Amino acid sequence: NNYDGDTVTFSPTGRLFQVEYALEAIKQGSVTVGLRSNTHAVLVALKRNADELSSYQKKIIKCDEHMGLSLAGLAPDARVLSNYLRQQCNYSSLVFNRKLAVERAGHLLCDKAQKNTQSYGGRPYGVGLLIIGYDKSGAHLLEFQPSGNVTELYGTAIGARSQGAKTYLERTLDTFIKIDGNPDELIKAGVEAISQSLRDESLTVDNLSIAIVGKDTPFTIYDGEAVAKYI
Amino acid sequence: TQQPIVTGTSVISMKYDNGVIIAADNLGSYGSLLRFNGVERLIPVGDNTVVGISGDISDMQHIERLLKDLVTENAYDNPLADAEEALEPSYIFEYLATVMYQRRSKMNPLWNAIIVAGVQSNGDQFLRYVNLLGVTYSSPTLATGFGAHMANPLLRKVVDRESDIPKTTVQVAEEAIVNAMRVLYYRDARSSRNFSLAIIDKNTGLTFKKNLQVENMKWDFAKDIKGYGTQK
Repeated sequence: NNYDGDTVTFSPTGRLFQVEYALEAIKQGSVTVGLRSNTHAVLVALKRNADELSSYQKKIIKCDEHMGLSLAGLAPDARVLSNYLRQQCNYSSLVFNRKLAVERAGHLLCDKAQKNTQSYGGRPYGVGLLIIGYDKSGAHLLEFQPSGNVTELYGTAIGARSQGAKTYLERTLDTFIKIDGNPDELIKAGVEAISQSLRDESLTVDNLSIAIVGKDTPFTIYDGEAVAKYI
Repeated sequence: TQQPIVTGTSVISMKYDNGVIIAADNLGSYGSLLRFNGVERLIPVGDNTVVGISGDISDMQHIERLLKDLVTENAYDNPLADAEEALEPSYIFEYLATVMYQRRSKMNPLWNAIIVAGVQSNGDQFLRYVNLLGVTYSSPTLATGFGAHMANPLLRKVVDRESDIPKTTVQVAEEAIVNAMRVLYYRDARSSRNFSLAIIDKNTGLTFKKNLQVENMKWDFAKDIKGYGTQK
């Protein structure tokens, strides 16, 4: 393949192979699930560790009091994108006394990702993101790919073997859609969904991370003993 | 701007139980010359906000252009632009105050004093002031320049505390505003008889009245005034 050298080269069929390789980098990451109802939004993440003596890699990053995300793929790219999102939310608050909408942040991430796939000297990002938030329009969940595509969904999953969780979410859509005012039930639904992507491991207090945002709930992260009641 | 050239006079405003009222005259003066008549100094931004501007007219037109640009930018990629994602008076005031303070920090100020009035989405009234130095403040009644010396004492008669706001109807507030405008026309040498008024209410919509003239005045007693001191 002579067309995969850089990001400014189309293939004869019209494919960008560096973008596809970044997507492949995503597909080898740990599974994360995002879910929402009319009042709350939830992220569930399975961590990974190098070995037993090592700690587990963090997967959930807080962007603002009403917004956060979980990552799958290359972590430093997630850090870069999260810092950019934090700066944008801070700018919105400082200049307009306004809470940045989730859709606008998705647009900003799409625009920032597009510029890295059209000019020489730069690679596309190597991470996929699930973004949850609560704003004046309610709860929102977004999925971001490094090709620049951003989609708004009721629920989704990314990473290795996420198809089972996605099928579970698609089957039980009408159930978790209407879990309003009961955050624990939504968290348990998300945990059950992420249980569908496990093959040779079980959820423990060391490898499970949860995040929640809602109508009266700021973006909060639970890990360790704080998730012991959801296992 | 280092020195204003064409300038507008005071803008006055007050809050009542349901909404806010703002008013300003239609004169652009040129160094003691009453040069331009028919200058609208109240700019409605949407349906819930009115911005009243005093000072340099060219900077006022620049600010109007900025506000229109802000509305257009807010409408982009926003299906809820006519909904819960519409612009609010708080957003507009924060943006304008940021601009004023940044331009003051560069020794290139916009020689203006601005009152933003409106009604928030939750129904709360909004009324705030920012000038060419970036100084901002809020009060149940607001006025800049000359009006701040004569309109405020009258308006504070009607609404002297925050507790007086629920007692004030729209009719009383509008009568007070009109009387203050008449007093300003009596005693301000850079003022005009023609003015515009705007009412922003939480139940009803924005009401923008133009071509309002100061009504029946007291001039008859002038016939009794003879020469100064001892004449006649």
